[PDB]
Amino acid sequence: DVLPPEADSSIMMLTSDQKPDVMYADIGGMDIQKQEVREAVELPLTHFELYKQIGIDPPRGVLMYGPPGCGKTMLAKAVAHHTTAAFIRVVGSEFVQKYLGEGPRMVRDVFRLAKENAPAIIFIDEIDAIATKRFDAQTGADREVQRILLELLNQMDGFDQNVNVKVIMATNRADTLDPALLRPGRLDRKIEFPLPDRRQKRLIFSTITSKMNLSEEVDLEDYVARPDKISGADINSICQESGMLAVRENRYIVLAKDFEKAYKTVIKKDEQEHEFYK
Amino acid sequence: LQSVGQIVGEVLKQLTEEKFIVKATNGPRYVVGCRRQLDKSKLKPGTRV
Amino acid sequence: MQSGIIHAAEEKDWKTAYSYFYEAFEGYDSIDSPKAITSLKYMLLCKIMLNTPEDVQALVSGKLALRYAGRQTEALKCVAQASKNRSLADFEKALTDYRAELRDDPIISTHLAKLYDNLLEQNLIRVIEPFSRVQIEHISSLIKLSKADVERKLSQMIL
Amino acid sequence: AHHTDCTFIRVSGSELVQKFIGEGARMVRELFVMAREHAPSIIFMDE
Amino acid sequence: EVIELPLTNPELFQRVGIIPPKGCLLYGPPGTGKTLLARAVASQLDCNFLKVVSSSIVDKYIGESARLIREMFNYARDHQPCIIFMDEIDAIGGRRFSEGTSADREIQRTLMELLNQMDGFDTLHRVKMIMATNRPDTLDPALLRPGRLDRKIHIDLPNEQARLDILKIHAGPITKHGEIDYEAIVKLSDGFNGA
Amino acid sequence: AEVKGVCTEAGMYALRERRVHVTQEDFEMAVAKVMQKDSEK
Amino acid sequence: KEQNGDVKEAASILQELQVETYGSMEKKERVEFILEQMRLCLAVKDYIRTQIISKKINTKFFQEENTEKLKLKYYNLMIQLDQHEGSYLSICKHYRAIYDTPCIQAESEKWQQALKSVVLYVILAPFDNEQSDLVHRISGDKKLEEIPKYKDLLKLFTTMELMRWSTLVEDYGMELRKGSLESPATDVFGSTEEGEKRWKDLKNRVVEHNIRIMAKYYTRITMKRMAQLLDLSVDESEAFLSNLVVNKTIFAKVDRLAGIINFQRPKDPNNLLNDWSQKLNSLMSLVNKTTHLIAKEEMIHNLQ
Ligand SMILES: Nc1ncnc2c1ncn2[C@@H]1O[C@H](COP(=O)(O)OP(=O)(O)OP(=O)(O)O)[C@@H](O)[C@H]1O
Ligand SMILES: Nc1ncnc2c1ncn2[C@@H]1O[C@H](COP(=O)(O)OP(=O)(O)OP(=O)(O)O)[C@@H](O)[C@H]1O
Repeated sequence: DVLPPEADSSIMMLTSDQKPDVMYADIGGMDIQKQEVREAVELPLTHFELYKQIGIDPPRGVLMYGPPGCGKTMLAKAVAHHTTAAFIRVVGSEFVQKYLGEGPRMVRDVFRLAKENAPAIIFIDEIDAIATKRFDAQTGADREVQRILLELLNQMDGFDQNVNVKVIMATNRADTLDPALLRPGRLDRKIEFPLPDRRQKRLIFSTITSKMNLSEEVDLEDYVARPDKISGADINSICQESGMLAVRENRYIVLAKDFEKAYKTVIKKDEQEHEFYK
Repeated sequence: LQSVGQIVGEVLKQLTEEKFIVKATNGPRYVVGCRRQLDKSKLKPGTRV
Repeated sequence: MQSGIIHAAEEKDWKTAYSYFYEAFEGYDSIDSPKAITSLKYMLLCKIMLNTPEDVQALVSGKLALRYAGRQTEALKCVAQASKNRSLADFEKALTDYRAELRDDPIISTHLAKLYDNLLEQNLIRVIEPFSRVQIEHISSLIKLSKADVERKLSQMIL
Repeated sequence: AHHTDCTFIRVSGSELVQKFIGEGARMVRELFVMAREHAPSIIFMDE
Repeated sequence: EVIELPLTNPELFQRVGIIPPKGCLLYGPPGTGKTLLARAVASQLDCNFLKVVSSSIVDKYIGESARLIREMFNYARDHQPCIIFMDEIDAIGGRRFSEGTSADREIQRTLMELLNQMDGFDTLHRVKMIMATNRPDTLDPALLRPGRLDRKIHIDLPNEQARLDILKIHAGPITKHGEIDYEAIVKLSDGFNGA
Repeated sequence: AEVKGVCTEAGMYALRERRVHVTQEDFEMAVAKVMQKDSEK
Repeated sequence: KEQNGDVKEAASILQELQVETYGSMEKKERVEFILEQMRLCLAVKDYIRTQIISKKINTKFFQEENTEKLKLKYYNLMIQLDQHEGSYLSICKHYRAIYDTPCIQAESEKWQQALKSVVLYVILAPFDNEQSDLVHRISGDKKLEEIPKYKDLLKLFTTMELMRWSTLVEDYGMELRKGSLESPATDVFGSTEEGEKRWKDLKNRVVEHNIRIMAKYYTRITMKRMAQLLDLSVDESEAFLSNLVVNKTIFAKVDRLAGIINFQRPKDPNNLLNDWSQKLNSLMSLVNKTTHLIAKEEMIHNLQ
């Protein structure tokens, strides 16, 4: 007897309690990557007729990478919260299991569910857990992972270019990625997540500080000029522990006298380069 | 003599109220039904049996 | 702003103009008011004429738009109200009342034309809705227009 | 290679393709025992 | 401030409108009061405390380390007040590798998956991660990230008054005639451990 | 190599103004942006 | 309160009112300081901000065990604010809510006239299905015979029919100008501007009642006839039908050339054949079987 398709890896996403409720206004001043991710998955999943009538072969899959904590997860959170069609995700390590050959089932059933369900979007992260460079086909432990790579790479190609399934790829270290995995036909679009420096820095400041007190005079543009390449994630940490400092002194409004010691608490990278060498 | 009912699995999806799909903790999945007093609505996808 | 103005001549799309005026708002926000107010009146202006009944009042309700509640905002909101209510006499009265602040646009031809006849045709579809057959003098009295112009407009509206 | 009706082959030295050549295939010359099975063939690889 | 106050008094945080910190880590010279805190903090509730050596997790099987830490986090979500603890995380930490050996594959896999399990598509609520290692010079910046691990706490070699108080604590079970200048031992002590 | 990138990105420009036909200014805008990318590094 | 309050003092209050709401709820002081600025912002003649910050005190209930002197005495500003616009059903439900404390404080002087007011301007709201649910709710309570004219108010309840406005005016001039309590008449018709707004509202009510009764029991009808039943001119009649058909409340085709209109819908042959089919099946199957089996019961009852 034949059966309707089924996957257990990522059931679906019940989506009523699974929405991350992250707004596009929540992410701070990253108009660029939001623009080409709307161009990448949002518009083609709906206006597929436009892409066929212009004939610019819309991308099967787009990979995102970069330094850690540049917002690579919250972009996925926001597009999953704001999508109209179906979406699915799985942590990118569950394709290894206790027994033999479960992983090929774990990828084939989720691809089959993506095909069956809707014009959906599948999210895969940490490809370095599943995509390495070399292999030792004598451990047995490795044999499963070049296998599961084998099957994912094959079941990429089982699309008719008409199904509106979009895969979004996340990783931290792009060095381990095999070039044929990013070969055109599989991942024809790649985007890096650069560390914001000045243009976005006051923007992410403003977005994270819109929910704070900042009573009358707490300056921010004196902090945007400070060098040494502050990342994106740690601004959240700065505001968070500044609030911790404010609540330790039993004060319900954060003052400007908190932020300088708050800033010197976190970064702490002093010089690491002797000045005569400069 | 009748406490041999020993093997443990996990349910996958509801086919009908009497047709179910389960996965053994050893290997292959299976098609399995239930007795008529097990609260078949309570057997959500995601529980051990 | 220049792109939104220039491509609002062939009358193809104003959503492009709407996006241009939006990014003009967050450009000019809190730094350049004399471009901000005229960009706001342009954005509401281009939005209303493509049949956005309540979107004028909804979009002006935002705080960034609440802070700019000048005479242009009342002009556009009463224009939108008359549009969604089809009160052409009220539309002309509001046009006369705000004509000092409605002649400020260097583009005038888009508005004294191309919206007047549109409003007239929704007046026709709002007055035909009660009856099935009528005499022409009754509807001419109901809308307070002439005969021959209404006769030819009814000819096109039957064509 | 397509115009000449020759079996286009290229190798990147990856280990995914390694299992398609031999069990360990420690050298590279092993490729020939299958390459000569498609005698109209051409060898290519990148930088 | 992070391990006790939000668990009992979370209201001030939403009064100020920010999430309490997700976890912290400890570092310093070896034997310099970490697990005293950890076996001292462990003597507070004894019901919300799970504590592992970062070495029993690995196993010769295929991927069961990921399975066991998955159900570990599931157990943490089962009882909403829970405090997890991993000490000497270097055994799982490392920096990264470009596949020298083959064991690096699944141990790094376990690492990556632990990262996505601690901040991926989930509100890890009322669960705090306090860490401990001898040397943080061999840790992944992905694990070191302020979004990932919020506050770093250094423990230095004990100061002279700190050494004084420590030896006074270790002067509990002593029998002798008391004519001792503790200051002499304190002054002769320099760079000495907490143990 | 960049020629196909320019033509694809010109079609992308064509798709962001919602038009069924690409215009001659789309190509020059695309090659201008690719030239700016060439200015980077 | 030192400066006796003005626009500026209330604007000064308006910012810090929510601070203790993020601090702590106490069910007696915090609600008082949540409602004092309600009163102040009403005095500023601002309503939008007033109602937004009013959306915090609405959930502040179940406290009525000791908040009797405080609970509904701050409910007068909500009805004032909703009286500023047209929100008739909202304030009717508000008075239905604001009845428990005067019921505890029953003397029929600050007790009965509240009921008189709410049942008086339940009519003032437009026709509506849960409005009919509310008129079912408020009818039947054992105090409504205390109002003597409530039996006359029962006219606009069911068996609608003709509502000749001259008869209503002749019956209600005294209840609008005189009475033992007379207070809702002052609240509704006694004022000049509010009185005239209620007057034209009641005219709108009675004319749409006649529209509804003609919608229920008419196929075709003439303008002279429906005008003389409406006790109003033909032009204003056609205006009312025109502005009530754009609301799609009542389907009609009001044709103004010969003089006759219809109220019915153009009849789909699918619809008519369907109606004949379903009435055929039901009313010659089930009642037929029922009659047969009660005939069996009848012969069972008497001699076999
Ligand atoms: N625009 C932004 N830039 C940086 N951080 C942001 C931004 N918006 C929100 N954040 C928050 O700042 C921290 C940095 O991002 P986060 O920790 O989510 O890393 P990530 O890149 O999303 O994840 P990963 O790097 O593991 O893929 C997080 O708390 C994140 O939610
Ligand atoms: N600040 C201190 N006060 C008192 N005793 C201390 C202190 N620091 C260390 N010790 C002593 O050090 C010994 C080891 O303690 P513990 O097992 O907690 O080590 P740790 O500081 O966590 O470091 P490590 O795990 O690297 O040994 C104990 O006997 C304890 O009394």
